[PDB]
Amino acid sequence: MIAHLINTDIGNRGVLKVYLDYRRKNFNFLHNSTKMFLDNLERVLIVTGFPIPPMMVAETDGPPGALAIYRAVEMLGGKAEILTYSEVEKALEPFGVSLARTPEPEDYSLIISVETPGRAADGRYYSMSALEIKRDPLDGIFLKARALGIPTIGVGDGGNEIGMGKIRELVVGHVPHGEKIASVVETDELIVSAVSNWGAYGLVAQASIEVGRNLLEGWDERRVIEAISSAGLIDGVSKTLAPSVDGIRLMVHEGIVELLKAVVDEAIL
Amino acid sequence: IAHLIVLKVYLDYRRKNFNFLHNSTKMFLDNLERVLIVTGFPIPPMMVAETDGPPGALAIYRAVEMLGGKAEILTYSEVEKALEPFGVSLARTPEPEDYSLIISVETPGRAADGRYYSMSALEIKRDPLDGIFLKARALGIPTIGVGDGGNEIGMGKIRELVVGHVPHGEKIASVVETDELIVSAVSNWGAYGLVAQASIEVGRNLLEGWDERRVIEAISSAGLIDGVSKTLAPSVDGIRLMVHEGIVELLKAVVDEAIL
Ligand SMILES: [Mg+2]
Ligand SMILES: [Mg+2]
Ligand SMILES: [Mg+2]
Ligand SMILES: [Mg+2]
Repeated sequence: MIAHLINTDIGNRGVLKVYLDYRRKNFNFLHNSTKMFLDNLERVLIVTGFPIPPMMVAETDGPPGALAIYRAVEMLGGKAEILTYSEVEKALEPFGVSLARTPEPEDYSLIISVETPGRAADGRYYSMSALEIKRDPLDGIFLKARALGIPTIGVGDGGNEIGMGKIRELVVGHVPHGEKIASVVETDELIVSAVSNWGAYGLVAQASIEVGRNLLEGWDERRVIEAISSAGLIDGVSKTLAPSVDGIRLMVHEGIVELLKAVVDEAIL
Repeated sequence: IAHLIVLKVYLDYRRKNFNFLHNSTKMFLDNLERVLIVTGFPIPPMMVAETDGPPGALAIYRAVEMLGGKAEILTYSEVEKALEPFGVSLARTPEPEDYSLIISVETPGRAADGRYYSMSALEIKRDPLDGIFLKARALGIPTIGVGDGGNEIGMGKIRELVVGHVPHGEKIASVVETDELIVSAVSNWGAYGLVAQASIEVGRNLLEGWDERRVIEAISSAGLIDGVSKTLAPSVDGIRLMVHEGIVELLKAVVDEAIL
C-alpha cells in the first residue's frame, strides 16, 4: 500500500499520529486524490516552495515532488506549469519546466500544492517551529480556486501547508504549536505523508497503478536532490546546503522511491 | 520502522498501542540468554508450511546470536529441512522454563473453540505448536508474537480488533496471547522490523548482510510454498521478491540513518 509507505516512521510523532487519525476516517485519501488528479489533466498548476526562517530560503522538500508530478502530467498527455519562488525556479531550470506567469485559477483544470505555506488562524504563515515566515505568499490562488470551485489537491507533511486546513483538528491535537501553526487553507483532496516529496511520489505511484504504466520509472532521486541542493535550495532541518531533505539523507529517500517503483511494477503485472 | 512494516487491523493497533514495536524490541533485548523462536504456518488443504515466517525467524535467530545470545527453532519438519542450510539449532523436547524468551513468527494460534483456522476459515489440521506459549504465559516467561492476519500466536492480545475487521474473525481470531505483539502486512517484515529496531537501539545494523532473495529461493526450493498461490514460487504472501527486497533495503537505510 502506497499511502502507508509514504508515511513510514520518520521519528516525527506528529505527522505519524496525524496520519493514523486522518486515515482511520479517510482510508482511501490517496486514491481519492488520484481520481481527481486523473480526471483533470488538461492544464495543471503545481505550487511549491517553503521559505525557512530566519533566511526565508526555499528548501529541498516540495520541489522534487512537484517535478515528479509535472513529469507524470506530461506523460499522461496533459500540460503543466509550476508556481514557486525565484531560487526554486533556478533550481528546476535544468529540467526545462514551464513556469507559470500571471496565473489565474480559472486558466487551469487542477491546482496542486506540494509543501507550500498555508495561512494559520491569525492570517500569518509559520514554520514547524513557530517562526513567522516573511515572504510573499502563494496560497492566495487556492482561496480563489476554492471560491471558483476549481479542483484542488494538497500535499503536506507537517500541518502548516496548503490544504492542511481540512484536518486542522488533527494538527492542533498532535503537532507542537499546532494551534498557532496549523494552516486554515482547505483543499478538495488532501495527501498526508512523512516527507512531502514522498506524498508527491505516492500520487504518481497510485496514478501509475490506475493507468497501468509506471510513471515513476526514470526518476532519479539522487540527481534531482543534488541538482536543487547545488542550485542553493537548503535542507529544512539542518538549514544548510546538504544533499538531503527534512534532515534525512538520500539513502532513505532513494529507498522509498525504489520500493514505490517496485510496488507499482508488481501491481501492473 | 513500526510503520514501514489487515492494514486496518494494523491501523487500529498502532493507534491503541503506539509503541508496540519499541516495547517488543525492549523485551527482546533484555532476554537474549536463550531464545526459543517458533514458526511454521500450515496451508490448507495440503497443510504444508509457507514462505512467510521462516525467513523472519531466521533473521531474528541471526540477530540473537550476533548480540551474544543463543537461539533455537521449534518448527515443522519441512521448515527444518528448508532452514538446514543455515545451520540452525533445532529445539528438542523444549520446556518453557528453559528459555529467557519465546518468540513466534507467523505460527497458528488456537481459536476460541480450540481449533485452528486459516484466514479463510478452512480448518488447519496438523499438530499444534502454540501450547508452549500458553504455559509460557502461566510461568511468566517473556513472550513476543508476530502475525499478519489475526489467527496467529499472540494475536489474542488484540482479539477485539480482529473480530471487528477480519472476515470470519469471530471463528478464526486466535485466543493465544503474548506479552508483546508485532502486527505487520507480511510477518517476515514484522520480524525484520524487530531486528531493525533492535539495530537502532544497539547502534549496529543487524540486517547488514541479509540477502532476502537468497533466503526465499532457498526455502522455496526446499519445499515451502507461497501461502497465497499454494505453489512452489519464490515469493511470500503472493508478492514477488522485488517488493520484499525493497522493504529490506528500506529498513537497512532507516537503520543507517538512525545509527549515524
Ligand atoms: Mg517537510
Ligand atoms: Mg512541513
Ligand atoms: Mg496470516
Ligand atoms: Mg502472511
